[PDB]
Amino acid sequence: LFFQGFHNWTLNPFHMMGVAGVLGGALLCAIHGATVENTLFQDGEGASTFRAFNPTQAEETYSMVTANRFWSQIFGIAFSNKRWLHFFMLFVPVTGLWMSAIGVVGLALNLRSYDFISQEIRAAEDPEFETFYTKNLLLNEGIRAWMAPQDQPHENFVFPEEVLPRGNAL
Amino acid sequence: METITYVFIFACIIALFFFAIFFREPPRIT
Amino acid sequence: ANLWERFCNWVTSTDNRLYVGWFGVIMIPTLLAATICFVIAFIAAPPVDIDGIREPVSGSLLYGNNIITGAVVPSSNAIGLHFYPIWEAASLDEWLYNGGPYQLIIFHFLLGASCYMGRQWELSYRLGMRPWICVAYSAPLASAFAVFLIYPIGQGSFSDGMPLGISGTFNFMIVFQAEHNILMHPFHQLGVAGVFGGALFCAMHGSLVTSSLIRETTETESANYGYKFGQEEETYNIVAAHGYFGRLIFQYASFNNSRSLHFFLAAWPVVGVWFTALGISTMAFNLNGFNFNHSVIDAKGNVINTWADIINRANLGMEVMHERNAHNFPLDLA
Amino acid sequence: MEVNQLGLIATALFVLVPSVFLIILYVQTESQQ
Amino acid sequence: MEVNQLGLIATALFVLVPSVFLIILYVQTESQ
Amino acid sequence: QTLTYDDIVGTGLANKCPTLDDTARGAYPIDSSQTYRIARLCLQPTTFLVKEEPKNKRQEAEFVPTKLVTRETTSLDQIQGELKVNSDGSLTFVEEDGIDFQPVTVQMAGGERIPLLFTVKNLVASTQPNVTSITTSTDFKGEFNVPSYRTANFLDPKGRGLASGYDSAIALPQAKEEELARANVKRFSLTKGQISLNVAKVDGRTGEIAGTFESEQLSDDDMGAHEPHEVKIQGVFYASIEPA
Amino acid sequence: ELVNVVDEKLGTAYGEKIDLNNTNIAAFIQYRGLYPTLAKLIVKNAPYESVEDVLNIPGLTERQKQILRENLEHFTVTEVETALVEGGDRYNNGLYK
Amino acid sequence: IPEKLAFYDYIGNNPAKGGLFRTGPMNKGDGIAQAWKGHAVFRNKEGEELFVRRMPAFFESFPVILTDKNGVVKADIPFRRAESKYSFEQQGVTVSFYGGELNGQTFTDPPTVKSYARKAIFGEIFEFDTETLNSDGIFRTSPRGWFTFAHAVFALLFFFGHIWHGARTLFRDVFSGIDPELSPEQVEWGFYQKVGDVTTRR
Amino acid sequence: AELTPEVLTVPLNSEGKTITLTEKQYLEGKRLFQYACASCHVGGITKTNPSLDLRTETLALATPPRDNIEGLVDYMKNPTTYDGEQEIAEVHPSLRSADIFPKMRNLTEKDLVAIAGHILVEPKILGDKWGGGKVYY
Amino acid sequence: NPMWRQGMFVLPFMARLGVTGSWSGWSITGETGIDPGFWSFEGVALAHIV
Amino acid sequence: METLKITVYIVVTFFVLLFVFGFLSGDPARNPKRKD
Ligand SMILES: CCCCCCCCCCCCCCCCCC(=O)OC[C@H](CO[C@@H]1O[C@H](CO[C@H]2O[C@H](CO)[C@H](O)[C@H](O)[C@H]2O)[C@H](O)[C@H](O)[C@H]1O)OC(=O)CCCCCCCCCCCCCCCCC
Ligand code: CLA
Ligand code: CLA
Ligand code: CLA
Ligand code: CLA
Ligand SMILES: CC(C)=CCC/C(C)=C/CC/C(C)=C/CC/C(C)=C/CC/C(C)=C/CC/C(C)=C/CC/C(C)=C/CC/C(C)=C/CC/C(C)=C/CC1=CC(=O)C(C)=C(C)C1=O
Ligand SMILES: CCCCCCCCCCCCCCCC(=O)OC[C@H](COP(=O)(O)OC[C@@H](O)CO)OC(=O)CCCCCCCCCCCCCCC
Ligand code: HEC
Ligand SMILES: CC1=C(/C=C/C(C)=C/C=C/C(C)=C/C=C/C=C(C)/C=C/C=C(C)/C=C/C2=C(C)CCCC2(C)C)C(C)(C)CCC1
Ligand code: OEX
Ligand SMILES: [Cl-]
Ligand SMILES: [Cl-]
Ligand SMILES: [Fe+2]
Repeated sequence: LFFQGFHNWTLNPFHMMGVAGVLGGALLCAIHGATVENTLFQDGEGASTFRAFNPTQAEETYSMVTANRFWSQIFGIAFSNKRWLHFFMLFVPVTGLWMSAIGVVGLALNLRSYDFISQEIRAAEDPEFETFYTKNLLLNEGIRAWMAPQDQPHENFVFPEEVLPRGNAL
Repeated sequence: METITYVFIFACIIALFFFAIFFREPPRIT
Repeated sequence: ANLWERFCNWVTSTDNRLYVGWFGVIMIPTLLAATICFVIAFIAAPPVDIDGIREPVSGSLLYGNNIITGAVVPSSNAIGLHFYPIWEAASLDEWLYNGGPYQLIIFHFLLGASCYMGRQWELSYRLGMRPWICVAYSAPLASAFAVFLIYPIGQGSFSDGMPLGISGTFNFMIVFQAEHNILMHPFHQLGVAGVFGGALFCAMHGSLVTSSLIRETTETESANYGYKFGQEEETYNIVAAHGYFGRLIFQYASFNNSRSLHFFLAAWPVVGVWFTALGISTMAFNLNGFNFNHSVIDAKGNVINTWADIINRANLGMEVMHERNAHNFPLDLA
Repeated sequence: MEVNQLGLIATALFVLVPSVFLIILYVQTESQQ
Repeated sequence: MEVNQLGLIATALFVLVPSVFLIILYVQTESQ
Repeated sequence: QTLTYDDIVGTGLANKCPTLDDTARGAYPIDSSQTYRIARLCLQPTTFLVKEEPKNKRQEAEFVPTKLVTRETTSLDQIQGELKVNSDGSLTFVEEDGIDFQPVTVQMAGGERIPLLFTVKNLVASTQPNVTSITTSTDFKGEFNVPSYRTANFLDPKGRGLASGYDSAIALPQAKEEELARANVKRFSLTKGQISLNVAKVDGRTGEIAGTFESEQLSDDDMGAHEPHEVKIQGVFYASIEPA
Repeated sequence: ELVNVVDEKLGTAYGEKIDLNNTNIAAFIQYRGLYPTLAKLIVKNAPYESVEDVLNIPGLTERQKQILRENLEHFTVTEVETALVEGGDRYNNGLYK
Repeated sequence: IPEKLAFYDYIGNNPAKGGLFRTGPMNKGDGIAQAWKGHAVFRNKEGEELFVRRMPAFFESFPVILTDKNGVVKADIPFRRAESKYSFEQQGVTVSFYGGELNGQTFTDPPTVKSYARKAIFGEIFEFDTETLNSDGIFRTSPRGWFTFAHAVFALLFFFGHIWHGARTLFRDVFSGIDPELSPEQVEWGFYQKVGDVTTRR
Repeated sequence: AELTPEVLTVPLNSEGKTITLTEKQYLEGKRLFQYACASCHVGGITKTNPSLDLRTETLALATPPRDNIEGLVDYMKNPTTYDGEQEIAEVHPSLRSADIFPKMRNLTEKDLVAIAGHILVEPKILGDKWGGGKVYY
Repeated sequence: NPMWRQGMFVLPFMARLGVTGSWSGWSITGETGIDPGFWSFEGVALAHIV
Repeated sequence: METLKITVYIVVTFFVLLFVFGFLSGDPARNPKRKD
């Protein structure tokens, strides 16, 4: 929450690439697992399909071919290359985490993507102009004033009631 | 100009989709 | 040879480059309607009075937004959960001001996306596959239903459904935290575990297979040319990967059965994301995160703050600032 | 909007330079086989 | 100097686009 | 035989004023002695016209039609006030209370939204002298107050306001504040509007009357941010009269 | 020439006493005997030319006149500020706790 | 007080007040400094000296709070006006300047006093040319900031380079893949006493 | 810090007599206040009329004075407005209205004292939090 | 400030053959509150994209 | 608008009936192994 109010960290493109890396990692994890389990070859007679794998068999245990036709027809593209697929599974979440790391290095220096200058200039001049970008900074402003005194006690912040930012009624 | 730039890039991605699907390297067996 | 039967044959043909199917028959129109309206609205829709207070929020590029700040804005709180198709507006100008396009898009998308999941079953049946890939996609689909339909239903307004934009998304998740303490909710914590764990096991599995590729190539060519699409032999040594990973931890924390391993890969992020979709879906009925505010007091009764009280101070600043003009009475009950 | 003028040239080059690189390498790959 | 600031991008694309075209054709020539 | 809520709800008729039979061409006579009230005044607008800005000097811009975008939310109703007999026999209605405002926004050609506070607040409206009967030729003329569209707590999108909010452009901490004074310093406008009410139906039995109205007033100035537009509102009214 | 009228009114007696012509009605809780009854009346009968006009409010009992006299020194009158009286803001000005 | 010293005592030169995509020189933000205006001294109506609370670097925005030598809040710029007790208007806050361009001048009109107090949270008050560069008024970081950002980021990335090329050095024999005739007995447990040492079979 | 007798010592009446609660009475009163009163007065505020709180200074300026056990026990029997001018039993829980406010049915006379005691003790412990609202949470 | 002062090149070819109004309610003859149906400047442009 | 409403009701009914009757047209039999 600190990073939202103070750094507007969700606005940061390096965080956004991390988000895509983690979420795309989780997607890859799930879609690869489900595909294997649902293009299995029938290698045993039982309804539990786990028993019919042997860690030392030469043969692939699922059909890359049927997997590829399935996903080509459902999604338009599919993997055709098992090596590339498993490297891509390494590549996606690793890169995403590396990108987020870089953005936090920037925030070490308070070098944030806090603002869009063009938005602020227009909004300062035009009180009818409102976007989700300006709505979110009001919230950051709330966060800072309301949490700072208790979250940074060494600063001895005293904010009398009348200076706290607050909307109507709340 | 920024509007044109945003939509232009988006338009390129959609075109790329088209070629990636219908003009892919066709997977060939063994 | 009959007309209807030839049509049925084409609808269900395994030979179309993209499979249609009977689910496809609903999916394609509805996703075209939602896509086309989204693109036009994102570029050129005028501002929308999301909160019903005659304070329109500019969401589109031509009204001064960029890719990061733009959105299709949710429909008006004055409408609530009333259905607002085009033909219920006096004019398109009214429909635009009140946020019609959001409704059109989310209903067409949720339909087409439900049919997407069904289409996954269908083609699985036409190809002689096992059928449950669609069960894995139900996790993302349930998540989209939660933020676009369920949470609005419980709070009584599509104005509180998730905006279709990048900063609108962040606005939704900040307001959610102030109103539901979602961070302190166990189902969101399982979502994080499902999603962090998912990215972890993605990296793990990819690095283990990649570590055990069998030499088929030279140092001047991509290793990927060592696998040929449709080859019968497996392309890595699983016993070598088991042998490394079981020594990295201990033997019995490692999988030598590729079927169990890949089923594990499927179930962990799917179940975690079910729970987090269930989180949004039940916070929709205001069964909120754990509340430990002032839970620790001393012998006299002074409040002794914890980290939960600090979280509360931040939630308070979100609460009192959001929709700063929309509340006239002291409690924000929805 | 009062927007960074150089954003345009920056974006165009950001797109154009890496894309042309990729195309160059692809086309001379096809001229081999 | 109060120059046309679209001149930078016009000059740059004027050079880049046709030059890239030539380079592409030349390289694929040298590799066949 | 009147309707119920559940017959009306969702129809749009809740935003319509009651109508008088086209047979209703009588006259409500006035006893200089007795006193009278208006128990219900309903004003239902049908047309919103806005004055253009003609750029030159001697072309004087016209009123152009607008498109309503705020739906069936426009009517003033349950309005009540004193109805007095003046020394020279004119009547004067003095508004006391009622749902006597509605925010409205209409759209001009080209897209511009014009918000306005459609109101009759503090309305006083008089007749010609020597009435003695309200008839299908009786006219009321009067003026009312038009407060600021937003009241003093309203916060603009950067958090600035009159009775609450920031007093500067906090996103531009070392900007020169002189350019921004108009946007930074909010002002509560308070203007007057004019209305004519033309009686054209009268039920002599029940004291109900009804007719046409035209009012002229100013649109929203966004707390002094910009200059208002002039607005002309046409519609229909209904009122009911009681011996006080 | 662009002045915030509410801030300017904080520089008057309005900023130190209960202004019988402007102050929200919850201010009348700070002194005993005044809320809700007399405060209701004071507000509905505003505006006042002098602090002493409150006592000419029709219907005042003699006990009610005593309470007001007891508190005349805590009142003032300044010009009505439109921004503070519009919107029914003297009954509810959007401030709770 | 030399102007040079007073310019260091101003948060717009704090390298921790910038932003990633706020480009160019610091002069593009607050402008080209021209003169020290003077040191501002606030007093309430009782002649007490009041001290503006300075903005910490963490905060993009910061409220305006005035305190006495002892830390007690005695004035502020309120957000909600209706219950303000400490407004400049109520407290009779004045500002006086010693040194600089404004030396010896005192201001009492509230809007002006608030305005210098708004700047006094940034430390010492300066006059800027905002027009020459069309400065937008938003703080940017200094070369100290940019250099640190770039070298901390390059360093982190070069750690990956270290890991990549070190791996490639120590595993060159399997860069292209593992031995196609690795036997499960080398990889299975207990077979060798010492892992991978085929000379320690049982 | 602890729940000493000095903090548990609250005015009994306007005369100035005083009474020292036990820890038992205090916790008794806290429990009963949660049972019967906190749905509207959590933390010393009043959710359905935020202009009137349970701070000691507010109670003191109430007519009749309610900053004492006697005033508070009375209030729980026969509640009046803040100026004392009308009885509000019909809309405020009270023994006088336990028919419409059932939770008051089983409150005994000592229960009332424990509740009134809690109300007067809690500001001494929590300070401005008591009756101050979310600003002080 | 007619079209030919604003660098409009294709707007006059639409005007020439009868397209004169916009879905936003203005026409080039300066008449407001017009309903051009589909064949406004916007709809001609759309039809050429499709 | 009423013309738009009519048109959409029609288009929707059309697609929903394609769907209902499509699955009613012996869908279990359209697989590669055992047809019935
Ligand atoms: C890839 C594989 C898949 C294949 C793909 C197939 C390719 C086909 C792709 C379709 C392309 C669609 C393009 C989007 C169309 C939306 C246009 C729109 O909505 O355009 C609608 C236009 C726009 O209307 C105007 O819309 C305006 C909206 O204003 C807004 O927009 C203005 C212009 O930007 C300004 O910005 C203005 O400020 C702002 O307020 C005003 O309100 C005008 O009054 C209003 O007339 O209306 C008109 O007259 C139109 C006619 C409707 C008149 C009403 C009669 C109803 C007729 C029934 C319609 C049937 C539809 C066909 C279905 C039948 C199937 C057999
Ligand atoms: C869609 C939602 C979403 C998603 C997917 C992410 C995803 C991410 N966020 Mg973001 N975040 C979001 C929303 C989201 N965020 C929002 C709304 C905010 C508010 C602004 C933030 C605020 C936020 C902050 C403040 C930070 C992130 C960070 C991160 C990254 C965490 C990387 C990681 O795995 O750390 C996990 C931690 C590690 C990998 C470190 C090492 C872990 C070791 C191996 C632990 C070993 C444990 C040991 C064996 C024993 C433990 C046992 C014990 C438990 C019993 C990742 C890219 C972080 C980031 O970007 O970092 C660079 C960060 O600091 N986010
Ligand atoms: C490190 C911090 C962190 C991390 C890791 C997470 C992680 C997560 N959060 Mg939490 N969150 C955080 C911090 C964090 N959050 C903070 C600080 C806040 C408060 C400010 C929140 C507030 C919050 C909220 C309010 C919500 C989350 C949600 C989520 C989940 C988002 C992913 C998801 O829903 O996938 C699920 C998958 C999808 C949503 C994808 C649906 C895909 C559809 C079906 C298809 C789309 C097709 C597309 C349009 C076209 C593509 C085709 C292409 C050709 C174009 C995930 C578990 C969300 C959640 O639980 O939702 C259920 C949620 O609503 N979080
Ligand atoms: C160590 C490198 C370094 C540093 C610290 C500086 C520092 C500075 N330069 Mg100098 N400069 C450098 C290298 C450097 N320069 C080089 C190599 C060039 C030649 C191009 C220049 C040319 C140059 C000019 C022409 C100007 C400066 C100026 C400046 C000042 C402002 C910088 C600014 O706004 O940055 C802005 C920084 C950013 C916007 C960050 C950009 C990094 C992006 C966001 C990362 C890209 C992400 C990537 C695509 C992610 C994908 C990865 C994934 C796919 C794997 C500052 C003192 C300006 C000045 O004031 O001079 C008077 C000025 O006008 N510099
Ligand atoms: C994640 C961290 C990490 C990892 C996994 C590696 C891994 C590797 N390094 Mg690299 N290395 C690192 C960080 C790392 N290094 C750092 C930070 C430096 C210094 C900048 C180096 C410098 C370095 C050199 C110069 C060389 C390697 C080499 C190697 C390879 C052989 C193993 C080796 O020499 O280990 C090195 C072992 C360690 C880094 C662990 C040391 C543990 C230290 C001594 C403990 C310190 C305790 C300290 C006193 C606590 C008190 C401090 C407190 C006050 C803060 C391998 C690829 C070699 C190579 O590539 O061969 C081909 C080689 O020549 N490394
Ligand atoms: C009109 C206008 C202009 C519209 C605007 C709309 C709008 C707002 C657009 C905004 C766009 C926006 C800016 C998005 C930004 C996205 C973002 C943050 C960028 C990420 C950038 C970046 C490089 C991130 C670093 C991390 C990174 C590397 C992440 C990569 C994520 C990713 C691509 C993962 C793959 C996901 C995916 C769906 C793969 C499916 C693959 C697939 C076909 C598998 C199927 C499959 C499985 C099997 O198992 C087998 C066996 C077979 C055979 C098989 O096939
Ligand atoms: C009817 C419904 C159909 C849905 C239509 C959707 C089509 C779009 C899907 C992708 C087309 C482009 C993929 C190109 C790239 C391409 O053709 O890849 C094709 C590639 C083929 O892999 P193979 O294993 O064959 O390659 C082996 C070797 O050639 C590698 O050297 O597939 C992948 O690598 C899978 C992972 C890519 C995953 C990329 C998907 C992400 C796309 C979505 C991102 C969109 C952001 C847009 C924001 C505006
Ligand atoms: C809502 C349903 C309430 C419950 C339950 C209780 N109280 Fe209450 N209380 C409520 C209101 C709306 C008011 C204001 C009444 C008015 O118009 O004056 C009050 C007031 C009090 C007071 C007076 C406070 C003051 O400033 O003088 C007291 C002392 C009080 N209430 C006590 C009290 C107790 C002990 C309760 C439990 C038994 C209780 N209240 C319940 C609303 C509600
Ligand atoms: C001229 C001009 C201009 C510019 C322009 C431009 C810049 C352009 C571009 C353009 C572009 C850039 C375009 C592109 C296009 C694209 C396309 C054409 C696409 C297509 C696609 C498709 C066809 C698809 C399909 C599909 C299917 C069918 C299925 C599913 C999948 C998919 C989706 C793939 C301006 C404005 C300045 C001005 C005026 C003039
Ligand atoms: O709208 Mn959207 O957000 Ca769910 O709560 Mn109430 O409402 Mn509004 O406030 Mn908080
Ligand atoms: Cl908000
Ligand atoms: Cl409310
Ligand atoms: Fe795998």
